Amino acid sequence: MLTLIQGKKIVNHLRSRLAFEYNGQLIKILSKNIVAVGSLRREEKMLNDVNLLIIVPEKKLLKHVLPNIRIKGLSFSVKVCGERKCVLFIEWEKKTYQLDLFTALAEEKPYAIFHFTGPVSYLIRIRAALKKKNYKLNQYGLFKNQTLVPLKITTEKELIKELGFTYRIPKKRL
Amino acid sequence: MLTLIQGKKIVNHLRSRLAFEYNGQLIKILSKNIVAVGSLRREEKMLNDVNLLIIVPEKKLLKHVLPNIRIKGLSFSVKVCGERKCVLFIEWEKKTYQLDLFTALAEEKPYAIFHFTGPVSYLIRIRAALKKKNYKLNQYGLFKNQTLVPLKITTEKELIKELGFTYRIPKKRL
DNA sequence: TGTAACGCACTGCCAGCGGCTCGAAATCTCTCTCGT
DNA sequence: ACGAGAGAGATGGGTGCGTTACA
Repeated sequence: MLTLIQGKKIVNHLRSRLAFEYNGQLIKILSKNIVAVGSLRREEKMLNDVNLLIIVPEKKLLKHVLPNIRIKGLSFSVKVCGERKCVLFIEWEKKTYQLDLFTALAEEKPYAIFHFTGPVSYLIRIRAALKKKNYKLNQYGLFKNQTLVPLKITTEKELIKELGFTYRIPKKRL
Repeated sequence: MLTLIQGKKIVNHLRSRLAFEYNGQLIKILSKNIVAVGSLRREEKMLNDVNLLIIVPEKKLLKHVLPNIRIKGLSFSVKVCGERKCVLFIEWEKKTYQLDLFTALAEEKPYAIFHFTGPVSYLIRIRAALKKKNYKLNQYGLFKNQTLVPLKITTEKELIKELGFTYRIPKKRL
């Protein structure tokens, strides 16, 4: 278990210490393409895990980034790993804290943040509401029939207002 | 053999009693998606078999519907059975009668109905007409040089008229 | 005119490198448990 | 509401004939 302040710290320590192994090449992860999500982004007092979203530019990389992820100077086991979700246990200041990692591509970014910020109940209200208008929403995008609806948006705020919903900051989503 | 009357009785009996097994689930076939075809849709006095065209929504389901087909409370053996055609022998009022089932995916429905309605001598006239115009028509769609000619059509009638042919009632095709 | 189910011969190509079996080795689905 | 990872369960060589059978 953690506190908000500690989690923010850990998030700061990792922005600049991220890289994955690709054809024997250790490629850096720009902090520009790392977004914190989960109970942390919803400025909660007490945490459980830390969740970060990693943005991947090129489709072909997905198989390489999460399974072969590297962190400078930190001890970390691994519980499960896929291309899209990863669960690590790290040691920080001599203690064990769960860390969760996720992955989205450029045009998935707004949908991805909005999905992973949450919280659940808020997602559930939203997705149900658009289900009654024949849409499906997920972390990938908006879909009407099979075909994914292309939306002229770029930011999460932009996306929410496009989905015709009051925009609230993350710590007021229920 | 069967009287047309006995045939209508059977189809009607069957409409609300068709289901298949799919992952240990017994899935009800909607009478909405059960078309009667062959000699019975052509309203012949004397029938030899009973022909049922079943409409399957999701292509993935073809390998489950027909091979795991069940009929609530009616004896039947199975002569042959595959994904697309399946041949039964049922006990009805202490007599053995042959029942055929065929399948069609939603977007084939017009061609299928048209196909299975028959009769053969009619289809030949028709297919041979579209052949000399470099087409092939079959239960699955219309083709030109191995390429599916898409048509915005949704009924057997629309299809026939789109094909440029005088619509005849099923009982008047020869 | 146009297609399906099925049993089969002839291979082709892996588990088996000789067999055309049973059931290996690798790949699928589904089911479960998990996330937000 | 809508997806993921990881086991479990299940498949079991491709062709292409020829024959019977469907409208």
